[PDB]
Amino acid sequence: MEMKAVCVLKGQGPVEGTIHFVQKGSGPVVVSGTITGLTKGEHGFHVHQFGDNTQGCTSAGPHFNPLSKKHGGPKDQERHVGDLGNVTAGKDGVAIVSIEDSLIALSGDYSIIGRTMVVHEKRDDLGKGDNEESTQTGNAGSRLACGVIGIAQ
Amino acid sequence: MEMKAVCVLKGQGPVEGTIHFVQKGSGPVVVSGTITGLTKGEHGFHVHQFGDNTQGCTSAGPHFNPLSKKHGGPKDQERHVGDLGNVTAGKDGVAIVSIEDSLIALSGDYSIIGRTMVVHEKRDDLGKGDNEESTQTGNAGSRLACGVIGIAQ
Ligand SMILES: [Cu+2]
Ligand SMILES: [Cu+2]
Ligand SMILES: [Zn+2]
Ligand SMILES: [Zn+2]
Repeated sequence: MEMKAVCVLKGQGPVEGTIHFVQKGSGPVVVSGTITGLTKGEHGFHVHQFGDNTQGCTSAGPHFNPLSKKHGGPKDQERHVGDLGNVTAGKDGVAIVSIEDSLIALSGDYSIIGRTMVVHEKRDDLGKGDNEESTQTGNAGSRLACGVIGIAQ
Repeated sequence: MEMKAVCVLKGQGPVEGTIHFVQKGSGPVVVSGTITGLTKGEHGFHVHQFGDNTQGCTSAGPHFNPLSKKHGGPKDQERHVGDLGNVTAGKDGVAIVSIEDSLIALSGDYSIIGRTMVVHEKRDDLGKGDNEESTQTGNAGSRLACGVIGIAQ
């Protein structure tokens, strides 16, 4: 019934964090946790396809996209399953993560278990930037920290 | 039909490694990769229940054991699903991992995706030691390095 997961974000720089996930049956996934070391403002935050840290965050591949859609914000019909929009860091570099999402899951075809969470250098423009890169990544830029999403007690 | 997984092992000390997994249909899981920084000799090697690195390797919990059995070697009827026996390092501290196992899986109820691989301080006694500890851990001792098992391309 109740499924839990966890993700420790690490990178080459100062950004680090711990993300928690909970899903009750086929309900929304509730995403919580804290990221530190960020620049003030909005940072893209997505599930990427592969739980592969062999080349740091690069080997996580693109956004998780089992329905073969273009990039959007989490409220858009046209989005990747992994598209969880932006987290916001305050003056102190701390982002408090508080997201509910209906497309990701912790079981079945939409499961993010064994995939990667990434937090980016720049704001995700939610697919509205009017260049091709917007339709793939939201122009969120480099991957500051990432972690493989694991099963939690 | 074909599933691939990967696991990057890290710890507090010098031990590191990369583990690859492949499962074609309901063939066995073929486990490969390299572990470095080990003392010469045998080191226990298991799937632990939780993909939780919030407290290093400690938070991975016990050996993955959905059938509530006693610890064993991979050839024993009585084993944990996660029991993959020992890997061996020579004088260079390098273990070349080469294992085939039919109880672990990369999908379904016995999936190890999102769980943790651990490499240990000591030899796994394969549950043959005459004490309670053998029946839980194989007397494999401390957890030198671990990582969350992720979905690979
Ligand atoms: Cu991303
Ligand atoms: Cu172990
Ligand atoms: Zn996207
Ligand atoms: Zn065991």
